[PDB]
Amino acid sequence: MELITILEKTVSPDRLELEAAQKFLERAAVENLPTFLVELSRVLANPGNSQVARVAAGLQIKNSLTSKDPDIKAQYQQRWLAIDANARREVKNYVLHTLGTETYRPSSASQCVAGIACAEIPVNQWPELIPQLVANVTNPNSTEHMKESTLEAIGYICQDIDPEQLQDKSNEILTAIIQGMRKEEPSNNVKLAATNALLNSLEFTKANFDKESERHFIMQVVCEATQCPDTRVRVAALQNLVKIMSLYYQYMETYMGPALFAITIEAMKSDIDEVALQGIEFWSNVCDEEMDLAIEASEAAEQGRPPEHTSKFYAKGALQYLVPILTQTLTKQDENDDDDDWNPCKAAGVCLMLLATCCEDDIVPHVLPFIKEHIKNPDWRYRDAAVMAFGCILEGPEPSQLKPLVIQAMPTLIELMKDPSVVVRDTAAWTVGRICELLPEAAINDVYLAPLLQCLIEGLSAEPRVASNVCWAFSSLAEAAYEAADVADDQEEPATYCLSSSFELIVQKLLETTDRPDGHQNNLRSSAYESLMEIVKNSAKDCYPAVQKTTLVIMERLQQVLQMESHIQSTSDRIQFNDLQSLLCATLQNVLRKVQHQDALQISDVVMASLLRMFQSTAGSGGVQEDALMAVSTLVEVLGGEFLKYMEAFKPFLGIGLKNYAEYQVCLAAVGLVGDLCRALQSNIIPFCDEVMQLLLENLGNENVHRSVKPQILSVFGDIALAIGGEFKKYLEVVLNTLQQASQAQVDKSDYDMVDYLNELRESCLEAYTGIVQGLKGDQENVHPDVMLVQPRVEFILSFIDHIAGDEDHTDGVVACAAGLIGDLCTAFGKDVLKLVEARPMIHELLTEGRRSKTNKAKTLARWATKELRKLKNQA
Amino acid sequence: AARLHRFKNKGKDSTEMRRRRIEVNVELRKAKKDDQMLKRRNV
Repeated sequence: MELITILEKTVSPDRLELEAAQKFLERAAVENLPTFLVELSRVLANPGNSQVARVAAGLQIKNSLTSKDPDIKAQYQQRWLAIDANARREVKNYVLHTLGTETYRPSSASQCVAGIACAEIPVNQWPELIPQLVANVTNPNSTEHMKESTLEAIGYICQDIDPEQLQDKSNEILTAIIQGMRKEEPSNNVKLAATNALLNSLEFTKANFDKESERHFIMQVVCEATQCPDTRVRVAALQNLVKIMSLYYQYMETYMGPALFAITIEAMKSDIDEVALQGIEFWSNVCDEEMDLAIEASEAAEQGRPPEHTSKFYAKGALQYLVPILTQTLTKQDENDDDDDWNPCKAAGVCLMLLATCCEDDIVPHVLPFIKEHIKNPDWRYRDAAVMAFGCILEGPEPSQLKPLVIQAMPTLIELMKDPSVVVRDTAAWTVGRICELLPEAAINDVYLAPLLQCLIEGLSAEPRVASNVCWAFSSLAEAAYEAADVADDQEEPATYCLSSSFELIVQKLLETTDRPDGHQNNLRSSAYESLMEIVKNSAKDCYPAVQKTTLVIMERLQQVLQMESHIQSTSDRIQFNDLQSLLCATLQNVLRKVQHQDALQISDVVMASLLRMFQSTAGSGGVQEDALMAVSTLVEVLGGEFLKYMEAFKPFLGIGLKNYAEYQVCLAAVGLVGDLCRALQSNIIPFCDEVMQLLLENLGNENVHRSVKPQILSVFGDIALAIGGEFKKYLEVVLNTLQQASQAQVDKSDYDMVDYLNELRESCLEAYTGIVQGLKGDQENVHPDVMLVQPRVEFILSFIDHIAGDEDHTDGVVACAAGLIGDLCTAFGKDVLKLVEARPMIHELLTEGRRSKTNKAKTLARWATKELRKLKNQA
Repeated sequence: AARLHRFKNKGKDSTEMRRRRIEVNVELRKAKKDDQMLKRRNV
């Protein structure tokens, strides 16, 4: 049957036709890839075919050539390059002649151009592509459709294909796009097509950026292109201009005044959404990159080196003309306020908030007259921004000089929490919530505490949108109280503080609000539960009965969870169940760490059974059980050496936890659990060591596991020997071979991800050696005869840190444990290691910089290393 | 794309809070490790 009719059916409204066409096209592509693609290219190249069929053919080839998942795309690229050259060149002839034959504003074949070149460019089997496109744009006889179709394909080329493969051919492409970017072009669609393609190729235009004359030529276009009457060209040129600022800030100085800053202020005055948004977005990036450069400036200032890059303080010299317009457009809110869509009203706040952080203390006088004047406006519009802008400028200025403004406005804030305007009450909740986090002392004042605290309690009973914003205020208020409680009340744990009077009232209210049916709205339940976690975590000694009651209540909440595992009928129900189970287990961690040892005995059996059944309740959904076993560890951390009552009923679950090999997080937590087990059970873990150790060594051999879990797996080997003592000799030979092999692996220094990955890897290697040395050392007596088993390896272990000392990447964590290990090695042998260390002077310079290291534990291990080194030298 | 994670308190999701909690726990695990170790070594 004719394939032209097939292209029509894939767009016709019929379900049976869609699957039949998809099956036939997929089968034919696999059956005969070269011939069928040639047939497809022949049909689309014909201008006489219907445009609908040509669009369908374009997307079908686009779907076959490219996809969303990179791995699927990558293997398709390999499949395409295996096709013979004549068939590959045959479609190239039709594709390069198909453009300009379609009246559609977008070009169907442009997507096809991108897909084929995804594999052609890396293999360089189509070298005449780029020169061909340049001639098409430069040709004055070209039609409008052919001009834009080529530009549309160009944008796709630089957006899908990897930037490295297009580094060399940047000069020719930029010459073509500028030719079609001239303001003399009559058609507006050519301008926007050139603008879209230009922004997609800014990542490899640096070869053209170095030429100042060319750089002035390129910016000469966009400055003139911004003044285009078409609104789409206005935003697109600005959007391209935004990305130009983001990359080449080091050289935009000479034109910001005469050319750039004039447009941005004008573009920000637009009554249209996008035009003002992009202008707001533009100056937000200026402050953003200013901050990162300020970070670089701060980094270079402390080191004493000159800053490799230097800013010019654009934000400070523009806020005079930025604040009044930004504040004016901050009042463009609507009655039907929604958080789903990004709008210039909310865009105004974030840019204003970013500006305050960037300019620090030079925004206070420019905003205070506006807020102080419109805070009494009869209409909620001006009162909304009078309080919203107050909170948006709270960060960046120093608290002491901002105290006089916040203290006098606080009596107004509580009254503003009562006006019938819904948005103002929602807005006020954030401001009081923000003021608690950033200003602890001001948020707690007895002249205003009692009215403020009462308003907060009444507030959460209102609509969820204001209940969510006030919950975080409650949690921060407790933390602010705690920061003020440890100073006044006791030194290690508070006994009774200010919030304790209303503590028992508010905690049960938080229990009440978690029961509200609208807990899903504005993540109310997760907001309250997290607030509940913090308020229980931060309590006073007189609140023990209060935390005792909710501990029983949350146990009853666990009982509710027990008998609802059969209520799953929808996926979203399980998702909330997954969220609910994680919150309660997380809440268990807070309460179990804030209870009495005696009180833990009664709850031990019920929780252990509950945790056991909840582990097996979730046969699937591995995410929730990640929180389960770490919650189990928290019980062990507090229960003590009385957890042996459940060890025999925990080994199959502990064993199967390490038997996953699929998710790295569970086994990453599992190796913590066994580390937590041996750290508390002490010498009673001997009968359980054989089962885990055999399985644990299997994880080392398999390399299909994630790279991140490997250092943690090696981390647990050292500590288990510290508990048992000198009973680990039956596995000592096996681990050293794996430790030998793991230490052999090395990688180059080109990508910072793997460069810092080996740092923590060798960090885990060091601490593993410390544990076995300390484990065989015993408790207080001299070196056991078991030390001779690792005696031949001490040269290799010192050799491994010899390479680390010779490296220059380094990490404060790495240099710490190495110093500690040296003391352990000095205790192990002493005089024997004296000859070994003298042959390696790089460890001497590695320990001297330990004094330089600012971390205190580095200092303690540094002095530990050098004190024993002197004793070895003074031994004889 | 969209930087909506800076509008008041809309950048506080269930997944976001998960990573904040675990990094605290591991530091406590780290802190408990050295504190137990340091007290046995020397003051």
